[PDB]
Amino acid sequence: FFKDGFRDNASLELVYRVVLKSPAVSQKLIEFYAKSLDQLSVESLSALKGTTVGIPLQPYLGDPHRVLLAYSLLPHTVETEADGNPVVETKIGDEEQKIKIIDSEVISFLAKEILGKLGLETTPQAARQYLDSLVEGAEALYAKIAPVEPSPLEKAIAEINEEIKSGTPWDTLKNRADPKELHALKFAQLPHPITKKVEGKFKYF
Amino acid sequence: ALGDSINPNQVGVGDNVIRVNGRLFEVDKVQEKGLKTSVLDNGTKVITLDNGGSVAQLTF
Amino acid sequence: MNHERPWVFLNKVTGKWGACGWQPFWKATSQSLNYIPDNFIALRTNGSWVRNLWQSSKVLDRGLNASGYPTVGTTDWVRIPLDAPLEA
Amino acid sequence: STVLSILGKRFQRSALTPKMNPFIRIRCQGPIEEFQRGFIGEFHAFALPGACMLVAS
Amino acid sequence: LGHMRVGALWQSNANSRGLPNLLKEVMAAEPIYPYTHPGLSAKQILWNTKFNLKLEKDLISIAESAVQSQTVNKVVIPTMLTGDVNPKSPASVVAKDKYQLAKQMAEFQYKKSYFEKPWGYMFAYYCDEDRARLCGGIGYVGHHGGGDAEILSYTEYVSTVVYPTIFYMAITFVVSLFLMYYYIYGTFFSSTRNRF
Amino acid sequence: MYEDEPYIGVDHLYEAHKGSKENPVVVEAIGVHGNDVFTGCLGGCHKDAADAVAYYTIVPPNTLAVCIDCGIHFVARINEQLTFWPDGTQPWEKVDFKAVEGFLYKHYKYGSPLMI
Amino acid sequence: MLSRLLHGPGSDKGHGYFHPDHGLVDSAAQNIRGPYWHAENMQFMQQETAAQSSKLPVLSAQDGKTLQKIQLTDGSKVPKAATLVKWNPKSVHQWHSDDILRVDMT
Amino acid sequence: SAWNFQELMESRIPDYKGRPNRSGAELEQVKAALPKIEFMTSYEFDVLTKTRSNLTKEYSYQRDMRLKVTELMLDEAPHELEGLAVEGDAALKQLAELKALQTLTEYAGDLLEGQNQIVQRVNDFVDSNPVYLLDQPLREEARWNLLPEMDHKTRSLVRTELRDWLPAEYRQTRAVDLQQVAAFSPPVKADMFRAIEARAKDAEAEIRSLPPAEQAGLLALVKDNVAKSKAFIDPTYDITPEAINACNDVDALRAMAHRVTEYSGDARLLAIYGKAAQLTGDTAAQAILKEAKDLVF
Amino acid sequence: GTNPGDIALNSKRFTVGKFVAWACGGWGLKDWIFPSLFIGRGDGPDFDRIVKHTLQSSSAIEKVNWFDSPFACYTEWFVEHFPGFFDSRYRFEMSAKTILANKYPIKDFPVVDMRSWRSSRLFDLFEVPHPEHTFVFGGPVLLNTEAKRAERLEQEWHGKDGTFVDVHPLNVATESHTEVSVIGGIKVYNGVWQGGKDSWKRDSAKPELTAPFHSPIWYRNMFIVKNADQLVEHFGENLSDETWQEVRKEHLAFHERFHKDYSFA
Ligand SMILES: CCCCCCCC/C=C\CCCCCCCC(=O)OC[C@H](O)COP(=O)(O)OC[C@H](N)C(=O)O
Ligand SMILES: [Zn+2]
Repeated sequence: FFKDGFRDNASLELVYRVVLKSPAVSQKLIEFYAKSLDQLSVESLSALKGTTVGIPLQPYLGDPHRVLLAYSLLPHTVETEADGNPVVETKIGDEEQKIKIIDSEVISFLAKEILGKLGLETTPQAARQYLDSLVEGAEALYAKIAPVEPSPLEKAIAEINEEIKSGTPWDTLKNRADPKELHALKFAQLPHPITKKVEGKFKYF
Repeated sequence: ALGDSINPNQVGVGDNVIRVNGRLFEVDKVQEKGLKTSVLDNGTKVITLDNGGSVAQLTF
Repeated sequence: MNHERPWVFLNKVTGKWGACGWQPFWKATSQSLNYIPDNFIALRTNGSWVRNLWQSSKVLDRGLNASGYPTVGTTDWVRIPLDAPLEA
Repeated sequence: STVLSILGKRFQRSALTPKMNPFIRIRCQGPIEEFQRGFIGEFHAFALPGACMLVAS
Repeated sequence: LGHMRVGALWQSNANSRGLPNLLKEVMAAEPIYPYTHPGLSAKQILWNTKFNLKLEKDLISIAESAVQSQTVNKVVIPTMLTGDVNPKSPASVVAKDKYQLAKQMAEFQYKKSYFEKPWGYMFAYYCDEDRARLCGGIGYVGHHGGGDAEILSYTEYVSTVVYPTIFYMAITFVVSLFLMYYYIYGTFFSSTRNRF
Repeated sequence: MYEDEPYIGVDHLYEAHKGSKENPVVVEAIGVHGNDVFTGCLGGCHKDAADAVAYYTIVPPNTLAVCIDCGIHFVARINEQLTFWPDGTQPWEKVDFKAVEGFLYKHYKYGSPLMI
Repeated sequence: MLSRLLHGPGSDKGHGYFHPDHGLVDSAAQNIRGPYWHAENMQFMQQETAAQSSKLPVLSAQDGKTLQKIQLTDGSKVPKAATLVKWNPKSVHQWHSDDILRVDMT
Repeated sequence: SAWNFQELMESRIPDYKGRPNRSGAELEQVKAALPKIEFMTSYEFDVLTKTRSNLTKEYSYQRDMRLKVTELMLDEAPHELEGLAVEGDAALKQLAELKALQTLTEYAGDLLEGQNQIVQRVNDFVDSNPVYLLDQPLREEARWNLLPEMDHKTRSLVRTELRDWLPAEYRQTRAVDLQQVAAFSPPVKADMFRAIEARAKDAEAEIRSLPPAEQAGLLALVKDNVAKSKAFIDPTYDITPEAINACNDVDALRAMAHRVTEYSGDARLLAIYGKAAQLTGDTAAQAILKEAKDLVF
Repeated sequence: GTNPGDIALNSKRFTVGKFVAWACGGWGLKDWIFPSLFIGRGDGPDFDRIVKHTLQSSSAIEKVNWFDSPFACYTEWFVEHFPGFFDSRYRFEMSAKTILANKYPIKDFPVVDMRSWRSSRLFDLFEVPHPEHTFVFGGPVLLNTEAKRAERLEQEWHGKDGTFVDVHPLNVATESHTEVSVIGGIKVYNGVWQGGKDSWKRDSAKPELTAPFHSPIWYRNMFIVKNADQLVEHFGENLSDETWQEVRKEHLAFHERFHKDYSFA
């Protein structure tokens, strides 16, 4: 909408909201649902004929980004299961991940329509290019973030580190006597806490 | 403090204790003063004068 | 067991100080798993004497007039209790 | 700065999403099946000790 | 009978020790409201609590009246697979465009300054405190480990420690075989010497 | 055979895994109220966590715990198995909250015997 | 078969354990939902209630309506006026019906 | 047959089958039987069902208990704060009163936790003995099956019946989200704002009937409370059509569109995006906006 | 450690206890004649070490609330046996305070105690001596019981088809939901009341009753469990790995003056 090729997730979401309600996509999804619905679900929906029913699609079909990602991953197929669903193998994290694209025909239809609305080519490579353009340019936006104020923990750490530069008492105290002399004086001058009398020195028994 | 086989010395300060600038302060309440006199319905007269001291004296 | 709480010896002639106290000991053997030793130097206390000694160190080392405290025997040493922080 | 790299941030060693290993259900398991799952099915550790048992018998 | 307990309220025993209250352990004998309600005295806190409580009552009443007396124009029934208790969450936790990336970066910076470094330092203290608890002859602290330990991955260890060790063992095996045969028999391939 | 099975859809790239700070792994044991719960992993919820044998855990009930081996948040919690005294006097038809109210009040205030 | 000898699934590892044809039956199912392996050749009988036993020490713990809903029979000879209700397998609720005749095993 | 090593119940292995195989005639019969369906994006469902105000997803009775306990605690605060004596200046007295208040609130927080635990225990009992709280035919379907293993209809019926067996003050139903109901009903937000202003005025009068310093402190508190209450009910209440028309910055309009999209995604998006398209000359965007206002909104 | 009990009655040279120990075990003439070798320093608090560790501390010793906590009775043990105790404790308390002063509505506090350690053997999780009766109410519960089972392998073991394990009929019905709401004239069906596992969020936190409704404050104590044989921690969303490595470096750099003057021999 801002003359940037709909390079915004909010714009893409509004575009998809428009798409799903158009007659052609509505007809395609009606066929898909009617051929793959529980009997109980049919009985339930038929009972709401008077009112309007809004059925949110499952996330893998109702999320434009997921639809485009699956469509653009389809070219990387490595096999096909016993139910026709393609199995793709790609490199996402640190290991080769295999993903089974369920309902790839519906995914491809929705992706082609999304790409048609955005004024881009309806080919899986175009979907990858668009998704990579969505997320590109983030460094400039990072650079303009103003830093937050230091936390109370940060302030305490800074204060303590500045303080210990001066030195702790164990390093800055001068007129401190040797502990051995103090203990000897204690024994030789103060009453023992057992015999209740002044002992000359340290006695084991 | 409270528990089974827990050290009874493992108890903090009371609820009416505060720490301001490192020093510890105890918070308490007040009490009523003055000379009070009553008479029981059987005839006995009771006279009390509380000064707030620890040591008390009772006389018949 | 009950002995004196830790004190501070101070030498008036040389102005030389140092903490001191009674530290019990016993023949070493197996310890106990379910027991953290209590305060055996300053019994029945929350161990504030370390804080009081830390706060009083600056005053003692700077120089203190020890005429207001009892002497130890007939020597030039005086005992300063650590029941409360020292400010002078 | 590609989409996958972003989607790959939660699948690197540092921030890998945890995943718990699953169980299964066996409708009926007698001792024989237990063997088939306990000793057989580990035929890199059970190979030669089992061979020694069989040779002795 | 001794001292029979009265009632069955919770007591800290071997089977149960309860959930510690770290806030009270840390903020012992120190108020919390100077941090949660900075600048307010007790009377101001109570007055504010009363005002906000009445306001919340009014808002709750308005909201309940609204939700309970509104006409239904549409019915929203999410799609789920059969046998599934709840529908999958439609919210994703991964940033998709660059603006979301900048938003999450600012949030991460704040959280790092104010929620993660505190966790790190608390955990470091906990580890050192466990060491201190087990120290002093009570447990086996200092018997192994430390910061000087040489930790190697599986590949590094097997490549640089295991294989050379087995190589040395094999060479020792062959050399000892030959030397022992010579020592006992006095020859290398002829059994006893001066006999055959 | 399991380690080379494929993911089902691209949801795992977007959703919040099972064991997040907002979607924890909630588990339920039986016992006495307030008693610590015994729970555990089978190992290897993470690449860097051990997997040779099951690893057990003792955790307070009804609290959010985090395993910092794997990074998983869990909610072990206790449900007490309070049931009618089985001596043949159990009720054969729907029962109401009054008698149950009395029994539950007595159990909370004083406790009840164990079926051992 | 070793597996079947040692009480396992047998040749087919996806197979069940119970073989009611030779006496290996399911006691739990029998106690809870009755012996549904005799369902083809047995039928419930449908039409003296149990209220007469409402005052006994152990049955007094039940409500009056509960005992009224239960209908009894001598348990020896077929009541000639009682209809027959087909026993439906895969139905866990027919063993608990109050419309079928029962016998006072107290 | 002479042995029997059975268990209480054999484990159950699911049978998967697959999606139904509906023929052309069946397909047409199904399609002719459906209502006027509007397929919704996952974003729409997310914003409808997002957690906004009820952060902890607490039921109704828990919120009621918390408010009741707050009332009881406030009714007892002056007695606990009365007559406190401590050696020190005014600040020390203030800190002593703060500590007394904290002790009072910590005391009241434990009673609330105990009551929450007791009600949770009652509900735990309800789950532990389901067959003793149900009628036929749901009793056997609760006896033989666990919650994940039930049919959807039987599951719903069983759960509703078990919930309704309890007294009204123990039933576990989520509390209303004030922000949610305000975001999806323009009149409700207006009513909430009117209530906030009425309470602010009444509190201002009450304050003005009080001595001077308390007046200033409490008036500052009232201003803060009104501001934050408004930001709580509707964070985007300042994005008015007047403000949109007054905004000629592309970045500012994008920020407004993001903030509205986070909140509710309503026709204010049409306004913001229309004004952005005009300032940038996006005819494709204008066509899409026409389609949206025809269908989406 | 050890509690000596009555020091007075055990200091006497000749005692019934010493003679019994001589007869049966624990004492002998080697102690009467050579106490300096077989008694020596003995076992007890080290006053000199406590003083050194106290005077090495920074002003953190003044600003810590330790002396009012229930663990204040262990001050000497931790001052002696935990070098740099007061600075670490001050950092711990300031971390808690800064979490408390956050802008988030829920303040999570990490809790670590004797129960925070996992083990592969069950007898290591009990207090010693072990209770008379253990695992009365059943054994452990594995978190893995809440993960999806290996459906493919499970079907394959039984010789079932399992072709369409990933293809399920869609379900869109009002009969499948018990949680119904009305949101601006829209009747939303979403979710089923499950029971005790739907109320984990509220039962885990405790509110601040004085906090207003528009600025809630909740306190949550997050328990932490670790193996202690892993050497690598993965906190998840609570602490990123890079931040944790930074904290490790800073902690090892600051707590070095307290550790450098001692040898481990
Ligand atoms: C693989 C796992 C470990 C294997 C064990 C290796 C360990 C080393 C230990 C032992 C080595 C292997 C153990 C197995 C032992 C093999 C020895 C053995 O049966 O002879 C067979 C016997 O001579 C053959 O006699 P046969 O009957 O043909 O003729 C006779 C007569 N004329 C007759 O009328 O027929
Ligand atoms: Zn794990």
